[PDB]
Amino acid sequence: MAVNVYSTSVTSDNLSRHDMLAWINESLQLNLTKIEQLCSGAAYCQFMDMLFPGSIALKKVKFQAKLEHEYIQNFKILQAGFKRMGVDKIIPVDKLVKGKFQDNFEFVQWFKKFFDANYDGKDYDPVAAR
Repeated sequence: MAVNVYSTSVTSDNLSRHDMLAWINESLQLNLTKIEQLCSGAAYCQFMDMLFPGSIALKKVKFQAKLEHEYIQNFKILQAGFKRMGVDKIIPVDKLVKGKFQDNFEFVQWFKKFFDANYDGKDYDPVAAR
């Protein structure tokens, strides 16, 4: 079971958008230019596999999703991973999939704290995983 992160948890400082995109892009070998591109759910799905290999149905993830309904499919895969791992955060899927900056940036700030609380340092080939 995962370590949960709450608003009352003591965590590292929030990241700038620049540093947050650097973390995503460097860790997953991606080239996101905007935080709202996290609306597809695919990066979160991959980060869950990196934290807990086998927690996510990676073969079902649509890594090249461009339509809101596909984003929803990816987020349902993420939700199933959260449930498997005892993660009690409610993901605001309906909001995130709209692809707006503020909601997407709020969730990723939480997600990065969740990631930092659970990451074991393992090597991970995010390209080979896709």
